[PDB]
Amino acid sequence: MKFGPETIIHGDCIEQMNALPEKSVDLIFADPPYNLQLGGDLLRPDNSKVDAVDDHWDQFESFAAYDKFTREWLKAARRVLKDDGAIWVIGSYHNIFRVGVAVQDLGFWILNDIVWRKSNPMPNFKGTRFANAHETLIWASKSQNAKRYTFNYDALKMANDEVQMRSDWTIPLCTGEERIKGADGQKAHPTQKPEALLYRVILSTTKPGDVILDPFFGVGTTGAAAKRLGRKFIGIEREAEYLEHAKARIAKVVPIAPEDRAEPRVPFGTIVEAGLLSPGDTLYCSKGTHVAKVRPDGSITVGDLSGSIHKIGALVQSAPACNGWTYWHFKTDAGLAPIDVLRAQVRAGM
Amino acid sequence: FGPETIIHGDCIEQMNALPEKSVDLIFADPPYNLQLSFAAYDKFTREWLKAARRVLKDDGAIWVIGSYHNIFRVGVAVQDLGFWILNDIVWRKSNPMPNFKGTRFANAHETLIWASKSQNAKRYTFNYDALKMANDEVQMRSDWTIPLCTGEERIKGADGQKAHPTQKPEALLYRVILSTTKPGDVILDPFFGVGTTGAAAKRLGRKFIGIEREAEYLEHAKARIAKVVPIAPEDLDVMGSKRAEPRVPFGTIVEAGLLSPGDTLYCSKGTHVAKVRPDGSITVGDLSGSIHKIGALVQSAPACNGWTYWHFKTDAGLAPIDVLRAQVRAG
DNA sequence: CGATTCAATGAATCCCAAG
DNA sequence: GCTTGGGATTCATTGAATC
Ligand SMILES: Nc1ncnc2c1ncn2[C@@H]1O[C@H](C[C@@H](N)CC[C@H](N)C(=O)O)[C@@H](O)[C@H]1O
Ligand SMILES: Nc1ncnc2c1ncn2[C@@H]1O[C@H](C[C@@H](N)CC[C@H](N)C(=O)O)[C@@H](O)[C@H]1O
Repeated sequence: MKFGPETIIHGDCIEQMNALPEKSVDLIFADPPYNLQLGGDLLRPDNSKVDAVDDHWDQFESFAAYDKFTREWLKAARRVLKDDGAIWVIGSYHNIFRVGVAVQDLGFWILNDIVWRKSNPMPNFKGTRFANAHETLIWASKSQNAKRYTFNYDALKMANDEVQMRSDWTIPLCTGEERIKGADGQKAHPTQKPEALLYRVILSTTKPGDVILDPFFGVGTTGAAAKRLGRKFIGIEREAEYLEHAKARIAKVVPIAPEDRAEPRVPFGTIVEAGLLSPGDTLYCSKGTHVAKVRPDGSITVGDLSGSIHKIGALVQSAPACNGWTYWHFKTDAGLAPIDVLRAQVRAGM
Repeated sequence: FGPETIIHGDCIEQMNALPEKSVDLIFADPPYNLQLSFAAYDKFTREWLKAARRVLKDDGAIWVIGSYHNIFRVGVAVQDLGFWILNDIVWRKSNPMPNFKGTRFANAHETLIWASKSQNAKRYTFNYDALKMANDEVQMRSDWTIPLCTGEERIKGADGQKAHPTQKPEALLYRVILSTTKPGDVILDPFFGVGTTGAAAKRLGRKFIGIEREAEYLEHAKARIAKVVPIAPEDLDVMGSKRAEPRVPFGTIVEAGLLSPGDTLYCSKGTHVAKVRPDGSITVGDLSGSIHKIGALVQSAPACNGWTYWHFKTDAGLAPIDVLRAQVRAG
């Protein structure tokens, strides 16, 4: 009953949370199974198989079975949460809307939805959808009548900080050395979250010494980040082999003192989308002997051939490479000007 | 249907008046709160989505956009009513409004949901190659960076104030329409507002049907859409998918004369050789079949594209047989 | 050694036209 | 509607293998 700074519990999160005292934790971070509902095998363009999340703990018979599970552990989570505490839940489109409805139905007050913008997600291989390049976190206090939840706005110096105050966080996947390897040399856990995501949650909505509960502990990512930042934690996980890796990982964590951005692309298609050029407009060269027509997707046409400003600009000169930004010009009131001016105009607004 | 249709009234009553399976795409920006209780909003949400699904064609899709206040309500009703989510989209606002209150994170995004009408109707419009071109030749992702609707695009009312509190940017609808419709498709917007969907639809050569209950918003929408310069249809072409090129069976390459029975095909390294058959099959020793089944068998692969795998001898060296398919398509 | 080329992989609801 | 099989499809990053 008298826990230490690190507590790892083997069992089902509903049963184990119900055994904890009520109003006992300052923050809850939940990474529940998403119930991806995958049909079958997916192959990369080189015919190699994707190691998909097909584990038994992500299989649910239906939406209704997932909703009953969701409302059950959320109710147990709300019981052990302190009155001035908060909960974080993460998901993708497969589940985050069902989690969010259950969060609101149980009396939580959603303060923000936070987007985890993945810099290096697995792409869409067949060309059937947009690349699923993000996940969604929900940050909610225990009630809208709650006294005062924790939000370290003045401590983190977030006043007018254009990157900290944003509700979208650009963070890479958990790969490389941080990705814990199992006994077979492969990944130990299929859905391990990057520690950098947990750092932003912990440092913004907890104080040193606070108790963080993770009812889906996995390989102990919440615990490793809490211990490194001077927070106490309680982890619950059903799988014993994940807990073996979590215990060995956390024992190697050295607590630090917590007080201790790539260039974005500007596609030509964005300039046409913004209306700075219209589809059907004409692009000229420096002299005006070569012309191209703008298409709605940022491609351009010369004769019967179409393509990007760089491929077509290279074809119109019979040259290997070409920088279409400096080669193509658009008519203004003062004559021809390179489309690179419009690229700098959109770039300055980003 | 008509290129431009604007209807004054309630979206549930009006959508029920339309014929079934008549619209290709639905874009919905519902109000956050119901009347200017979650139970009331959930019933309203379930009613207009159910009415929208009936009007949608079997191969159509729906877009909804909201904030954290209501998007979970809408997302659950979308899934529950039989829609199948393809993506949720994050509109990252390039220039978000600053939040100096210091109590929450600054609202720098909104969420969109793109879903086909049902799960097993997997034929839906998605112009993958056009959007890849639009994203500098890397495939378009679920995170979109688009500025807020500001400047002269923000429709002003009398006395100079903003006319609509939740007017969406045209560039956002431009990417929606560019990606999930074709020229000629009809787009239904049951929450028209000041006509953002219509202005973008008219620009890209799409029909639209707008429904809005406030007459003051419809006067602004009509005047705004009238000033939209429509792009000529010959300028609405985008990059196409190779899945829609005229199929040239390999049996036609042999019957034409570009390859003869007895010719040998090679892999990239030249270690896998196959002989051409009269009917278009190829043989590797005792194995015989199509250029795709044999190409996969000779390298122990589940699948293979024989057009890029097999090569025929030319004056410059090994050239893929896809070169010969291009010659047939050139004529 | 450094520079250049391969190989691997990540929460994924991932084909579609012809008969 | 179903089945069949042609043939289309990948981004960022890490770390080893090769030159
Ligand atoms: N009912 C349950 N009680 C406890 N743990 C569960 C239960 N159901 C699923 N789990 C586990 O929850 C974990 C879900 C993971 N997404 C968590 C990974 C964790 N965030 C990490 O970074 O390592 C899986 O390891 C499941 O085994
Ligand atoms: N029941 C209803 N039927 C039709 N329109 C409604 C209804 N309820 C609210 N509306 C309107 O729907 C609009 C919701 C807006 N968010 C849409 C704005 C629109 N996307 C724009 O860019 O202008 C508001 O103008 C509402 O007045």
